[PDB]
Amino acid sequence: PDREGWLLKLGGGRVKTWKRRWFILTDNCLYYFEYTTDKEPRGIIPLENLSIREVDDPRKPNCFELYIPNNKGQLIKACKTEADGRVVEGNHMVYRISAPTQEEKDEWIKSIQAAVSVD
Ligand SMILES: O=P(O)(O)O[C@@H]1[C@H](O)[C@H](O)[C@@H](OP(=O)(O)O)[C@H](OP(=O)(O)O)[C@H]1O
Repeated sequence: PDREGWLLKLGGGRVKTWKRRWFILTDNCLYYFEYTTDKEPRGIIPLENLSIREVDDPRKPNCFELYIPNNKGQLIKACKTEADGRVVEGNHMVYRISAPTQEEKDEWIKSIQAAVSVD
């Protein structure tokens, strides 16, 4: 992988809460898993056509967002796995993510910008 680590992700549904997932950036794609050894990703977020921005959040530190610029209301193309094994579409307009430190946030941002620009 180009980068891996624990990050908190905000949900995309009615009651949006933060969950800690193991994220792996590789192949112009951002994956996340429940455990570091899980063979299959719980979520797949292709980075094509996505941009990244810093954001401030009232509850969690060190945040950034993946989003579609000038978005006319479209969801980000992604997959997500439910409890029963079902592969479904992601429900997100944005992915808001929180890193443990400012240094980790900066390093994830540089890594993600390097992936999308050249692919
Ligand atoms: O129980 P709810 O209220 O429907 O909330 C969902 C629940 O927290 C899932 O665990 C989470 O998926 P992951 O385990 O894959 O992180 C999902 O994130 P999502 O909106 O990004 O799919 C939430 O929407």
